[PDB]
Amino acid sequence: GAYTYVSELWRKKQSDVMRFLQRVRCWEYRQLPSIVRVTRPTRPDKARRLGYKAKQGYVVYRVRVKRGGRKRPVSKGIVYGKPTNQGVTQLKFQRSKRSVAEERAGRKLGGLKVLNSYWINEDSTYKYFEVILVDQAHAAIRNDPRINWICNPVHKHRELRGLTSAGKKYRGLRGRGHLHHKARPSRRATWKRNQTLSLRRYR
Amino acid sequence: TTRFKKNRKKRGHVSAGHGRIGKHRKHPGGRGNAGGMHHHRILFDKYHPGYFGKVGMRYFHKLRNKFYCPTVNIDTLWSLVPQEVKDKAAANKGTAPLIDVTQFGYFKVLGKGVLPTGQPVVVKAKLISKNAEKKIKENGGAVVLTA
Amino acid sequence: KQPNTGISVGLNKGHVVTKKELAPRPSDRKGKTSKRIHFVRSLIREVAGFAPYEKRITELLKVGKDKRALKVAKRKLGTHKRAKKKREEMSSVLRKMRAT
Amino acid sequence: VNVPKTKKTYCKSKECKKHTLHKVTQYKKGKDSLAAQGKRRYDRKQSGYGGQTKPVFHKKAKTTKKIVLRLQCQGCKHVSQHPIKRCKHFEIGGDKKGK
RNA sequence: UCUAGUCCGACUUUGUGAAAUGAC
Ligand SMILES: [K+]
Ligand SMILES: [K+]
Ligand SMILES: [K+]
Ligand SMILES: [K+]
Ligand SMILES: [Mg+2]
Ligand SMILES: [Mg+2]
Ligand SMILES: [Mg+2]
Ligand SMILES: [Mg+2]
Ligand SMILES: [Mg+2]
Ligand SMILES: [Mg+2]
Ligand SMILES: [Mg+2]
Ligand SMILES: [Mg+2]
Ligand SMILES: [Zn+2]
Repeated sequence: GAYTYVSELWRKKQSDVMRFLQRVRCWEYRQLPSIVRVTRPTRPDKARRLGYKAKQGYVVYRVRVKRGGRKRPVSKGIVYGKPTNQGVTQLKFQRSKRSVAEERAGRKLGGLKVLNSYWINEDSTYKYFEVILVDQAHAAIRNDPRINWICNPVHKHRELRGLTSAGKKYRGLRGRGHLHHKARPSRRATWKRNQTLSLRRYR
Repeated sequence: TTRFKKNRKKRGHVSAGHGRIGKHRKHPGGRGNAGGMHHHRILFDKYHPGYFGKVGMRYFHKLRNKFYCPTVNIDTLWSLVPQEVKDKAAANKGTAPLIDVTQFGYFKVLGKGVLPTGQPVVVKAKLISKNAEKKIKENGGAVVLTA
Repeated sequence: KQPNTGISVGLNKGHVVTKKELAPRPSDRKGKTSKRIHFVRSLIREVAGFAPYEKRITELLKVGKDKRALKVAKRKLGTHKRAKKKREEMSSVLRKMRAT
Repeated sequence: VNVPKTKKTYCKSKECKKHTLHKVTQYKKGKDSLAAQGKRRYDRKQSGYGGQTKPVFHKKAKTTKKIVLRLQCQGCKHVSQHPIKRCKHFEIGGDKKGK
């Protein structure tokens, strides 16, 4: 049982050992393109607890995403509207950087299914994630009862519908009760249900 | 019912009952509750005193079940007893019926009205007013508390 | 936590009922780990060391600035509950370090 | 307007409920707290974009204020407030006329 | 009443040393 040592070591990100390793890796990633296939996960312990298995069909990609907020993509920063909507900067994207990394890999790798992803490194300008993807057409995957659920058509482009682990977070589904109740079954479904004017036959 | 609508009686009368001078315009006084303080001020003050302003303490996430406390008066207590049990009450004065108001969806017993003459009753309730207890005792009864 | 008095008001109010202890559950030992996990975490602490802000906390505890050490911990960790737990951890590390 | 330093007036305290000696001082509005609910709501409303979200009075007309006398009872050490009419010049304990 | 841009400071990117001075 060696994974606990690795996992606990990765909890000490500000230690000298990790600061050195992360510093060297961060330089290496900057020199390579924004989406790159990696021969094996950089964090095998973290990968396997998110569903990764060391078998044919599982692939890992490193995705680089730029950091910061979302400047409103409007020409010259001009908004035609009331002052409440005139803001241009200090606006934040409703989805997270982790979600963006999954979407970037998912769109590019149209022949694969996105399973999950995890943080691996960051600098002031870029944030780095590893995305776990599955070749749903590979026989080893289709014959595996624990993962072959992802071969079904309902699981097409999970990342683009906010159905991954990162997707559930930014939709407000990580949690229930009085603090998260408006997020189920979906935020827009809740709105439509509450706005419905029910006109019964006998009223 | 369209045939009883008075607009039908006004067919051929030009203004449809809304006048030639004033006419029927879209919203000549604003929509809904507009101008409650400015040009509908008299209406609000005359018919809705207290409308504007704030009073009392807020109560975040107030659940009404905590405050549930249905009440029953003394004058209505006898009506809860079944008719067959009323005859037994008048047939033996040594014992008294036990009226458990909680079994009839009541928590507190208030003291409006009077009890039947010469009929002691043992009242079982969560809460009771002092007048209700006094009237029960002076009639020969007793009060038992429950929860 | 006495039995209910049977009255609707006052202390220990409520319907009279025979209370019993809840049956033991596996989740009762939540927050407790095996001996191996403690062994693993202890070893990794030796290999990894302490973070820069933890070093700052222990330096303040050496000069006896306990109050300032807690304020630094709360600013870093965020909550008073975690801050005072962190300060005690640094004190324990220092307490058995000066004794060696 | 000149007001005497001391004044013998009625005291509402249950201890006194009678006329007692009072010390006269001028009331001054205290500092606005940041924790007051009205301030907490205003700061929330003002945050982000939208600019000024509340009216800002500009058409000042009054040239005076209603000065309030703070009367502290010497028996019970309690305070009562007594407004006076508008005046431009006000003092407490000034030299009396003639003297 | 606001805003793109722009100027300015902090944190971040951000590591390795030395000296002077100062604080605890
Ligand atoms: K617009
Ligand atoms: K608006
Ligand atoms: K009419
Ligand atoms: K605003
Ligand atoms: Mg392979
Ligand atoms: Mg519901
Ligand atoms: Mg006519
Ligand atoms: Mg007309
Ligand atoms: Mg009209
Ligand atoms: Mg109309
Ligand atoms: Mg805010
Ligand atoms: Mg702002
Ligand atoms: Zn007094």
